[PDB]
Amino acid sequence: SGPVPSRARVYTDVNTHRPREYWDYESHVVEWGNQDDYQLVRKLGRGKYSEVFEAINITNNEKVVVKILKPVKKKKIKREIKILENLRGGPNIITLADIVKDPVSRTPALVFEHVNNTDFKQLYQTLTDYDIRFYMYEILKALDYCHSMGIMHRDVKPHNVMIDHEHRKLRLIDWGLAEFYHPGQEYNVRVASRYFKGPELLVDYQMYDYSLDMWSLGCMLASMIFRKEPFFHGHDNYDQLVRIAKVLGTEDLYDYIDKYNIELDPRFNDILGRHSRKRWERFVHSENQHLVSPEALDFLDKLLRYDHQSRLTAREAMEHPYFYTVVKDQA
Ligand SMILES: CC(=O)Nc1cc(Nc2cc(NC3CC3)n3ncc(C#N)c3n2)ccc1[C@@H]1C[C@H]1CN
Repeated sequence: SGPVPSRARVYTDVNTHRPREYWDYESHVVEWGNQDDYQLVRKLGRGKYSEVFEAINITNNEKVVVKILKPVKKKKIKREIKILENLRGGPNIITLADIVKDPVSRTPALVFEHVNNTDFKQLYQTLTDYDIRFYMYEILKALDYCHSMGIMHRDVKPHNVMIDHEHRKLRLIDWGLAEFYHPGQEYNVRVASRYFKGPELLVDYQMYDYSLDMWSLGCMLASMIFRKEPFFHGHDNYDQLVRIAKVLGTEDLYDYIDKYNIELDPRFNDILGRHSRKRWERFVHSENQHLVSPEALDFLDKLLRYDHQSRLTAREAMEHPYFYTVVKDQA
C-alpha cells in the first residue's frame, strides 16, 4: 500500500482554471531591463543562492534592493520571476521592479521595492501584544492572496518578513522557494528552514498544499508571543519532529501517519517515544505573559496541527477573535 492522496481544502483548482502560461513557468520568456539604470550602493547580505545589495535607480533617484543570483537551474529563476509577476500589486507582497543581466558575466539580478526594515532580532523585543496581532494580520493578507492565486510561499519565517515599523508597513519577501499548487502533485519536502518545517515535510508526505505556510506562521507566532526563538529547536530534521511531538504529543502524530498511510522512516521508531500533548501555559512566564492571552493560545492551537487538512486557512485565521481589535481599528 502507498500513501493516501490529499487535496487542498481551499483554492484547489485555481491553476486548473487559469491558462497554462500562468503556471507553466518553464516556458516563461524573461523580459529584461537595462543594467545601466542601477548602481550598487552597499551590500545587505549573502546566501547559498544570491548576494543582495542596496542600489540606486539613476533614472528616478529611487532606492531599490538588488538580488544578484548565484548560478542555479534557469527554471528555478523563471519560477521566482513568474510567481513575483503574478502576485504583483497584491497586499503586503514585495514588488519586483525590474529584472537585469550583466552583458559580460550573463548573471541575472532581481530588482525589488525597498523596505526600510528594522532587524527582527531588535524589533520583536520592542513589539507589543497589539503589534504582534497587527503584523500577523498583515502576513495573513499576503498568504490568503498568494494562496488564492495558486501559490504556496513555502519559506515563511521572520527573515522573509520585512517590517518598516515607523509606517506600519509589512512585505512578505524571498519567493525563491514558492511553488504553484496543482491537485495530485508531489512536491519536494526538502524546503523551508529546519525550525519552520511542517510535520508533512519531516514524515516525507509529498502531496502537501498552502496549509504548509500556516504551520510556519504558527511557529513564527509561538516564537513571538512566548519570546522563544526558535520555538521548536531540533538538532536535525529527525530531532525536529521529536521536539514537535514533545509539545503536541505522539498520539495525534501516529493518528496522522495512520490516516495518510505514511511509511515512517525507521530512524524515527526509537527517537519519537511516547509524549503527551502539553498545555501552552508551560511556555508562559513573567517576561512574555503580556503577549500571551486565551485568544492567542486558541489561534496558535488551530494552526499547529499535524494533519495539514485540519489547520486554519489564511481566510479562517483572519476571522479569529485574536484580530477583532485590529479588524475594528481598520475601519
Ligand atoms: C532579496 C532577498 O529575498 N534576499 C535577501 C534580502 C535581504 N535584505 C533586504 C533588506 C531590505 N531592506 C533593509 C533596510 C535595508 N529589503 N527591502 C526590500 C527587500 C526585498 N526583497 C529587502 N531585502 C538580505 C539578505 C537576503 C539574502 C538572499 C537571502 C539569503 N537568506
